[PDB]
Amino acid sequence: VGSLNCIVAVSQNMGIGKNGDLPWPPLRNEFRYFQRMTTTSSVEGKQNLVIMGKKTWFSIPEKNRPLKGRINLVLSRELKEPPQGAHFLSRSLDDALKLTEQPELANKVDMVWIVGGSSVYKEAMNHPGHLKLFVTRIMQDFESDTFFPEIDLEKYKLLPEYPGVLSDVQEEKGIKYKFEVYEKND
Ligand SMILES: NC(=O)C1=CN([C@@H]2O[C@H](COP(=O)(O)OP(=O)(O)OC[C@H]3O[C@@H](n4cnc5c(N)ncnc54)[C@H](OP(=O)(O)O)[C@@H]3O)[C@@H](O)[C@H]2O)C=CC1
Ligand SMILES: Nc1nc(=O)c2nc(CNc3ccc(C(=O)N[C@@H](CCC(=O)O)C(=O)O)cc3)cnc2[nH]1
Repeated sequence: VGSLNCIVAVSQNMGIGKNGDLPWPPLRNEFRYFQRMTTTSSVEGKQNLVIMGKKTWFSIPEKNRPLKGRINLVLSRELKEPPQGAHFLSRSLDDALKLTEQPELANKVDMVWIVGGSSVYKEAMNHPGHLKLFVTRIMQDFESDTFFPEIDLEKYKLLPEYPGVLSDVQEEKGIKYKFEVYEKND
């Protein structure tokens, strides 16, 4: 795997979760952006892979699991087999990426997307080589119990724009937010 993508939405106080759900009310177009970015592949015969922690898996509504049109891989040190509805299970991020080149998946995966939680983001963001971070900045404070790790500008550049990503401030349900893309190459 020559590149990884992370995607996250974060409040001004760096919050990503509260009580097993999001800290803010549902933002429909923001969710549609997460869906569009994690699902879209123009490579015939392949699908994207989403990698997530166990708590993040159980935070997805049951009727929406597995995330449609994507190969769903959960990370856990405890489980014997993937949680019901998931496609694959790995004991670490390293193992997950290695699984993509075994026969079952060799001819099958396009882009890899890391979708949380905190521990999964931290490790991915230090992983060697090319990595993009798609960060939605929710422009308000929200009470939270789960937080996004700091972005090290020694390694990451904020890109001025990005094809297919809106540049202007967005608003839904009276809450302002903006889409950012960060990149590192080494
Ligand atoms: N705003 C946003 O963009 C997002 C928000 N969320 C929110 O964040 C919260 C969930 O995140 P969080 O609490 O961080 O939990 P995680 O999703 O990271 O899940 C924790 C569990 O996942 C497993 N796990 C995590 N990392 C690894 C690893 N490297 N190797 C093996 N297993 C691993 C472990 O399971 P085990 O104990 O079985 O070993 C661990 O106990 C929820 O509130 C959710 O709604 C989540 C993602 C993004
Ligand atoms: N940018 C961004 N926003 C998020 O809300 C977000 N959430 C998570 C973790 N939580 C979740 C919770 C629910 C679904 C979910 O049901 N997604 C469906 C439907 C999206 C929709 O309702 O339109 C999907 O098909 O992707 C995904 C991730 C990870 N990265 C994110 N990244």
